[PDB]
Amino acid sequence: LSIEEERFLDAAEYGNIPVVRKMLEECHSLNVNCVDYMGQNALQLAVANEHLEITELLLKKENLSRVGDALLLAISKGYVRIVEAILSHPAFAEGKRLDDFYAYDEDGTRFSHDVTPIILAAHCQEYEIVHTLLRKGARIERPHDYFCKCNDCNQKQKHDSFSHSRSRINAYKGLASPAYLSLSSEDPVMTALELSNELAVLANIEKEFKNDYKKLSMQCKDFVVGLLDLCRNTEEVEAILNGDVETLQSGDHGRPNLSRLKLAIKYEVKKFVAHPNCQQQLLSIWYENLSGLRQQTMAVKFLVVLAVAIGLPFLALIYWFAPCSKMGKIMRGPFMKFVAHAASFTIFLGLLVMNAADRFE
Amino acid sequence: AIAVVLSFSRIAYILPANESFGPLQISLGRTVKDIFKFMVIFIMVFVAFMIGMFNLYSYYIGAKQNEAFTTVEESFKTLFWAIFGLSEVKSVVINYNHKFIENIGYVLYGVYNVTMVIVLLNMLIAMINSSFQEIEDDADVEWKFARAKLWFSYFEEGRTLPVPFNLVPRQYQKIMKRLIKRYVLQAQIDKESDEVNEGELKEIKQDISSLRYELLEEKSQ
Amino acid sequence: DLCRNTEEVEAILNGDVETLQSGDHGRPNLSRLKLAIKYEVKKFVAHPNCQQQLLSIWYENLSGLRQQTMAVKFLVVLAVAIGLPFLALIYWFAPCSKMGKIMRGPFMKFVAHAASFTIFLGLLVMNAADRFEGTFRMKTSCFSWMEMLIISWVIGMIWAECKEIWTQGPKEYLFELWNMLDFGMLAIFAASFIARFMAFWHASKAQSIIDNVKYYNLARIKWDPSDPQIISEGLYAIAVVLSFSRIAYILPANESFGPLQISLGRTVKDIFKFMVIFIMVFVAFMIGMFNLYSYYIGAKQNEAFTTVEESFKTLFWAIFGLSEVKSVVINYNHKFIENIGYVLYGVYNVTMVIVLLNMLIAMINSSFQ
Amino acid sequence: RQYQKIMKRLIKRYVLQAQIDKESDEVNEGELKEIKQDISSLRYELLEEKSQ
Ligand SMILES: CC(C)CCC[C@@H](C)[C@H]1CC[C@H]2[C@@H]3CC=C4C[C@@H](OC(=O)CCC(=O)O)CC[C@]4(C)[C@H]3CC[C@]12C
Ligand SMILES: CC(C)CCC[C@@H](C)[C@H]1CC[C@H]2[C@@H]3CC=C4C[C@@H](OC(=O)CCC(=O)O)CC[C@]4(C)[C@H]3CC[C@]12C
Ligand SMILES: CC(C)CCC[C@@H](C)[C@H]1CC[C@H]2[C@@H]3CC=C4C[C@@H](OC(=O)CCC(=O)O)CC[C@]4(C)[C@H]3CC[C@]12C
Ligand SMILES: CC(C)CCC[C@@H](C)[C@H]1CC[C@H]2[C@@H]3CC=C4C[C@@H](OC(=O)CCC(=O)O)CC[C@]4(C)[C@H]3CC[C@]12C
Ligand SMILES: CC(C)CCC[C@@H](C)[C@H]1CC[C@H]2[C@@H]3CC=C4C[C@@H](OC(=O)CCC(=O)O)CC[C@]4(C)[C@H]3CC[C@]12C
Ligand SMILES: C[C@@H]1C[C@H](C)CN(C(=O)c2csc(Nc3ccc4c(c3)OCO4)n2)C1
Ligand SMILES: C[C@@H]1C[C@H](C)CN(C(=O)c2csc(Nc3ccc4c(c3)OCO4)n2)C1
Ligand SMILES: [Ca+2]
Ligand SMILES: [Ca+2]
Ligand SMILES: [Ca+2]
Ligand SMILES: [Ca+2]
Ligand SMILES: [Zn+2]
Repeated sequence: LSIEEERFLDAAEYGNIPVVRKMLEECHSLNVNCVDYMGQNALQLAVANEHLEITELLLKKENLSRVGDALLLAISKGYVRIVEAILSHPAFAEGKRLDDFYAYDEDGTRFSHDVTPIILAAHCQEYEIVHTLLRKGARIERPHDYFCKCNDCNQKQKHDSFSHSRSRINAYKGLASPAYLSLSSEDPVMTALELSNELAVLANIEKEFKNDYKKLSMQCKDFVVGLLDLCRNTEEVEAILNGDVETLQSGDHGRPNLSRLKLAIKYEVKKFVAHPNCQQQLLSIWYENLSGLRQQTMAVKFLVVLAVAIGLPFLALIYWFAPCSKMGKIMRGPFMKFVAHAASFTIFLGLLVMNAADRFE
Repeated sequence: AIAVVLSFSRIAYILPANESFGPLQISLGRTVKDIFKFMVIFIMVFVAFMIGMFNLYSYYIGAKQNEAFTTVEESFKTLFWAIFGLSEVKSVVINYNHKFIENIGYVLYGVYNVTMVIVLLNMLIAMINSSFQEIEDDADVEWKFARAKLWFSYFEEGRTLPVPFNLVPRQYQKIMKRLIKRYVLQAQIDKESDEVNEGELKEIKQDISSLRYELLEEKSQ
Repeated sequence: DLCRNTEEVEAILNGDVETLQSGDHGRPNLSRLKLAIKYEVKKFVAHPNCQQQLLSIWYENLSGLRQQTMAVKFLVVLAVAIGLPFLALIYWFAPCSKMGKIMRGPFMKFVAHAASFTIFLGLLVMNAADRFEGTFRMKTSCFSWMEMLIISWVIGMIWAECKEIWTQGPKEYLFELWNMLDFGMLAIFAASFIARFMAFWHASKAQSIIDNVKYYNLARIKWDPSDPQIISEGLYAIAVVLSFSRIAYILPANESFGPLQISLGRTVKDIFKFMVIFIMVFVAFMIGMFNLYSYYIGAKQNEAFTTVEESFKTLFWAIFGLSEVKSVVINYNHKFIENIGYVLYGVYNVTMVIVLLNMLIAMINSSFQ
Repeated sequence: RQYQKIMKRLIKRYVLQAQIDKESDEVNEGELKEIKQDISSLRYELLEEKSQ
């Protein structure tokens, strides 16, 4: 293997900085792009074993191949310092972000050909790298609808029809990553809910990729739930659960504009609503005027239901004559409405029972 | 009578509100889909045996001691009540001398009972247990969501009267920035809360290797 | 799992497309998939990469039919059942056509066979149309048009099986549950038809003669116990039961009830393993009870434990609770044997209903996990 | 030929993925010890060089 080249690769792989530096300075005939038994050159080995000084020394060398693959490998393994060092290479002067540039050998690429550095960083959930790439304008392309009929999508479908679905699912996996959701959009909760809804919709259409799309929607739901979990005071809780209280008008005289909660229920998040932070607000809304009735026992509430069943005609009579009153405002409470409907159903069942009073015995 | 039965069936609407019987009702309800899925095959086997027994005993309308397998309706009724053990064995005996058809009916009825009471019912029990395991895995959260839906059904300002008497007539941007920063920090900590794996440890071994090479080179000079 | 584009997927699933010739006008030479199925890999085929190719092969010309709902496919099956004679007529006259090429698709073949089976089941149901609501041997023995259609269907099924056993070989064709049950059902159907034909032959000879003729004019109340008509009716009933048992062949295709059927079927082996011991204990108690009550043939209130057949029947129906307790009482003064029988019957019930059945339930749960 | 190229590519990819999945295993006592002995040998070498 041209024992000089084998020694150079051996030094590069195991961080022998002085030997690789002396060879880069004094050889003048060493093949820099020579590969080992696995087709990995010095740069790929140095990136793989996380050697920063060797990486910088090789980057200063020109005509160095496998630089895009080196960046991709560094991103996939974290290595934030190495990623930043590679990004300073002239090939990435804000122009190569998001062919044959990312190939790791003569034939093929290390990852899927559609996986750009931003998509790979989102997949691996490297917050520093995702933030860096976003600052450099890297964006995931938000693939088109499943039934899109445009020329580009049609050509992609008729060409391979299997790389197309894989590219679509990779783009969605990048979009649905918590890191990209948190660092990309200005309204991460709303965007996460919308993306979860879209992925849930697409889960039914594609039978083969049903598990993957459901998993991505679950990731979006997990992001929303975790974002809710970190709230500490009622202001943050309202911001997460309700949204922008300035642009959104008040739901009622004292309601917190539950529009986003309705949207979350419609999207079957199932855990952004069941969270205790949402549970306390929902309970507070449930008992608007019955502040002291919350601490009563179950028997007390059963007695209240029976009393409402007894006095339902009186409540109906006083509702029309007095719209606003000490009792009238209480009756408008959601819990009082539920109790009234339940008591009405109890009265109906009692009427059904007593309709056959002539033959009980 | 049927409407009274359905009205009392409607009583389960408000039971999710109670904490004592809400999650229990949700857990029982999540099994009904699997029960229906099994009942499809149950009805298939039922139709099989019903048509077989009806074709066997169609001619002996008067020879039979009872009218169990004379008509399609009677065969359906007899095989349905055989599930609960309310159908006797005398529904196979024939007053005529022919023991061939009587023993064929005995064998078919025994096979039906073995398939239904022993095999199918036990497999239904196993299916219900297997479903109820994963149902219990997430019972609390599902009950919470159901109760939230029940609350949101009443949060609207539209209906106030019951069924009787019904007939008559910026800062937000700051908070989001703060919460996103907090989430980034917490996600990084939770990632740090993962177990070390071979690759991670190797990256450290290569550090020491490069450090050794640098130090030995400096010592040589 | 590592394949990314369709070229790699074909290379892994099919092999060398150059050395291997094309399977058909557009088939990917599924020889390696056949080898993988024969070797019971069970996961190289169930992988989504293989699943997408198999689905694409499944719908060759029905590109738009994949996105239809289950109700739409059921309607398609019903329409194919209605139009099967038209499809058969157009297959011979036009080998290649817009509809003819569609009919050659594997999914269309499966739908056609399923619809044919639905037609056969409907014929079986409607063969007894004379007594759905409720209810001279020459008239009885003659065949009807429905009977002739059923006979033709049975002959077609038998010939199809014969073709399969010829194209697979004795051993290959045999070791298969569907093949084993389809042979039994067809044999019983053929036996019923042969018995009916023998009865018709005797009736035809009696009518040709126009003593030896008085017997064939007797009513059903005075028929011979070994009459071919009775045997034919019993065999026909059992064959109908087996034909409806055959309906589970196409249920694996459905996603709703496929995995459920497979899961239930995987328990049958353990059920049989337990039933062996169940039958052992059953034989134990049956022989004990038969030896106990053999002598009191007339003293007993009923004939429950008088003979081996009666003891077997009583103990079998005791499993489902359909056997009473009066089968132990004896009209004689001897309470020793009566109480011995009471104790033995109680021990049998405790062993079967309580112990063995609950242990069977536990075994089924452990397997189903 | 084309099939040989595809097989070579897929085998290389499988080797890389298998190595990564092996790296995805938990560190165990033996593995960590091999690292401790590195530091030990490095310390001996450095102290010897300091002594000279
Ligand atoms: C009283 C007995 C003899 C007959 C009962 C028949 C009905 C009158 C029962 C059946 C179901 C009962 C209802 C089911 C449960 C509830 C929820 C309960 O509210 C709670 O569970 C407390 C927690 C909360 O309100 O948030 C109020 C009573 C109510 C409507 C019950 C009222 C009485 C009902 C209608
Ligand atoms: C699993 C399947 C596909 C195998 C085929 C099953 C049949 C060939 C078996 C099953 C039940 C058997 C029947 C059950 C018991 C009897 C009782 C027996 O009736 C008599 O005693 C004859 C009348 C007389 O006593 O004179 C006649 C044989 C017969 C019908 C048997 C004939 C053979 C049958 C139909
Ligand atoms: C896969 C298929 C093609 C197998 C077919 C097998 C049949 C050709 C054989 C097997 C069992 C035979 C049957 C066994 C029993 C009878 C009962 C027999 O009727 C009687 O018992 C009358 C006796 C009497 O009158 O005394 C009529 C012939 C038949 C149908 C036999 C006809 C020929 C059968 C159907
Ligand atoms: C209609 C009811 C009242 C009586 C039903 C009796 C038969 C006519 C049923 C019983 C089982 C049914 C079959 C079982 C399931 C299927 C598979 C089904 O195909 C699918 O599951 C869709 C997915 C796919 O085809 O790949 C097509 C209908 C079919 C043959 C069904 C056709 C109608 C069958 C034969
Ligand atoms: C676990 C095994 C190996 C232990 C042995 C069991 C037998 C020795 C036991 C079990 C049931 C017992 C029998 C059950 C009850 C009775 C009823 C009893 O009948 C009478 O009342 C006598 C008649 C009269 O009243 O004058 C006679 C004893 C006897 C047969 C018992 C005798 C002793 C038996 C056979
Ligand atoms: C999944 C569970 C299954 C059970 C039905 C109990 N389940 C309740 O929660 C429940 C409590 S009272 C009631 N009402 C009712 C009355 C008559 C009924 C009926 C329901 O179904 C058929 O006939 N249902 C749900
Ligand atoms: C493992 C499961 C056990 C059950 C039998 C249901 N199983 C089906 O999947 C099924 C649906 S219809 C049908 N046909 C049928 C009819 C009469 C039958 C019989 C089978 O076995 C004995 O008598 N079998 C398989
Ligand atoms: Ca780790
Ligand atoms: Ca390093
Ligand atoms: Ca076959
Ligand atoms: Ca390890
Ligand atoms: Zn497009």
